[PDB]
Amino acid sequence: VYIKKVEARINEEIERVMHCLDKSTEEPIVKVVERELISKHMKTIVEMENSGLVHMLKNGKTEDLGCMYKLFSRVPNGLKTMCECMSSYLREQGKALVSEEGEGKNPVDYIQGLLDLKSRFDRFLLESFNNDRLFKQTIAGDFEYFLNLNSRSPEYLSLFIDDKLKKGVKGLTEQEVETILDKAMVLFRFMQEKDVFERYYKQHLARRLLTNKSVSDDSEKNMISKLKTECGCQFTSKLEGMFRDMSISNTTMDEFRQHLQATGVSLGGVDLTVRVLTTGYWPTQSATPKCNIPPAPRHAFEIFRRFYLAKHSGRQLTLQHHMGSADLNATTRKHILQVSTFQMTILMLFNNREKYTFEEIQQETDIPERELVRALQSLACGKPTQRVLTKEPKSKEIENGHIFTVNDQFTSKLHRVKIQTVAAKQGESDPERKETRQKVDDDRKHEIEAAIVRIMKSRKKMQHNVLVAEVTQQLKARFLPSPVVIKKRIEGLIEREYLARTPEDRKVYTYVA
Amino acid sequence: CGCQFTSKLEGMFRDMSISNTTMDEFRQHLQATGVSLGGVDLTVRVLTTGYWPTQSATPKCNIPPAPRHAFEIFRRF
Amino acid sequence: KRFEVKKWNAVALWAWDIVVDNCAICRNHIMDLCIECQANQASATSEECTVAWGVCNHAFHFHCISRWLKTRQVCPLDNREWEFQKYGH
Ligand SMILES: [Zn+2]
Ligand SMILES: [Zn+2]
Ligand SMILES: [Zn+2]
Repeated sequence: VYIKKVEARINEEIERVMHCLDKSTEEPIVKVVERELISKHMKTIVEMENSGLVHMLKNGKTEDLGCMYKLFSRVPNGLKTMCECMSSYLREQGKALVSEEGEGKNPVDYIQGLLDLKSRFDRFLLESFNNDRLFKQTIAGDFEYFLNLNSRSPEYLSLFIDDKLKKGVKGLTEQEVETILDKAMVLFRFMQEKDVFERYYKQHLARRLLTNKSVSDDSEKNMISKLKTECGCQFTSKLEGMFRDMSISNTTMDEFRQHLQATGVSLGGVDLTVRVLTTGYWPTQSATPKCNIPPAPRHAFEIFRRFYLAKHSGRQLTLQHHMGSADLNATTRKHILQVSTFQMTILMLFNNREKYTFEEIQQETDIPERELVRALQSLACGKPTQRVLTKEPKSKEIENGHIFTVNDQFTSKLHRVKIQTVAAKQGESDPERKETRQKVDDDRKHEIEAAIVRIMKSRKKMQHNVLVAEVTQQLKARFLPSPVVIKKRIEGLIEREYLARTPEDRKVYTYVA
Repeated sequence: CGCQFTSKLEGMFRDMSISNTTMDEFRQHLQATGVSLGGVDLTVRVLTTGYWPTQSATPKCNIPPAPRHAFEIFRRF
Repeated sequence: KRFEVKKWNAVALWAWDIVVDNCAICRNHIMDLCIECQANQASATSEECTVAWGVCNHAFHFHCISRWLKTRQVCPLDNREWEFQKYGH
């Protein structure tokens, strides 16, 4: 209530001075009144206690913020401390929100809460601060400061955008989707470490394009357009390139169907939804888990590979199992199951002969280690009341001598029932996090070398630390400079030609190829 | 008449065209699938609800076994 | 039978002319150093020499393809312009 009282006092003082005194009579009077009231109440009334500035902002009092902004704008150095206190509150809220101590947090919920806080602050700014530049600059700096603190925030942002892009169940119409995408990209604007963000976005693209299609079919253009007005023309190009790879893949599916129909409709490859991708675009470098392919799929894959190897001369079709899906027609009704190319071999072995165990599915199949355990656990352990592979030794841990059986489980009300044990709650275990961190570290280590060999060929030479500032400025918007890493890496090229950058002869550098 | 209902007439003619394309493609895919012998000489047709007045498309009745298998194969495809 | 597979949705990977047995630039191998590295340890500090992958799915040593960027860079195994799409085998 003090602000309203002081505003009324100022209004009555100015009315009296303009009506009861001379014509101008206001400059020294208003200046001294401001210097006495605001310059003395500014330090203590906004920070001490009992609904100052922080509390009146936490509860969401729009009128209080508006009147404080309209009052403190007259006196210099008022907006400075106002924004300082606002930034302190923002830092406190972020630290309370970006807290890492404690496992079991939902990344999508975390990103949603961060976006809600950003939207709340933007609404407060628009309603009270009248879009002041200083407040926007302070909040942008605060976001850059507390968001870059965590290096796992880009991953959570990517998970949130994947959750929003997989299906528009929430917000069926397009206006709210557009607003939420704009808010998400605004939040990403005040974020560093774009390399991990791009890597995880590409991984999410691979996950969503190599699974059931028809997710949005239109929002991909919006996503790439936003990524060209935010990231630019760098890896968004490779994203659209792997989309074109999907296009080429579907052209191949239809042409191979036509060719099979002409050479006797393939019975083994009745519905061969085979796909063709390139190694460079999609992160399929681990595409060699040699394991027995079921008789009919084996022949189908051989026919498809023969058709493809000829079609485009030199198409070495490597075999892999860690991608794709299938529809297993089971059979009182005929309900069709679903296997994501992980349970096909075990189920085929069961069809050949039932009453198998771990030794049987580990001896005569040439199976890997980790994926075997994952698939076995998905098929047996942690299953709701729709089990398709039961066992007698009911236990959590996996034994060796356990017999496998099958249950009817008529709870499925349709003919197309799928077991979606994969893509569970986001755990982000230590091994996968470590391997992706190593991958992104190598990516940065090669990117810095590519930049230094692309830029310094047409620039001047450095003596001690001249060109490193330029190479860090060029990568300021990408990630941290990492001075020790770049310093250790720039001295590794001296072993051979093409700008060896001799340390002893640093006076001049070889401007040759 | 002009261009009021003639366009929809040629549209249902195109629906017939789409239907015959579906007949030949399903015949080709029949040899590929052919779960049983129910899918023999099949002359199935595909039309749209808007063009043809087939709004009364819900007689829920049993089907003979060979037609049952043929319909199941067509639905799966 | 009790379970019969109806649909299969596999994904096929392919490469143009990587020649695992030999770098098309250096003719040593896809791995195991290059012509300008020779000794594996020497002074390498974890052997920065890696395998470079382009948009044309052709694979050479990163050192092998870095020496060709100075002059014409047309991925001499085809007409496509060489890019850098993947590092490490
Ligand atoms: Zn080589
Ligand atoms: Zn080398
Ligand atoms: Zn090439």
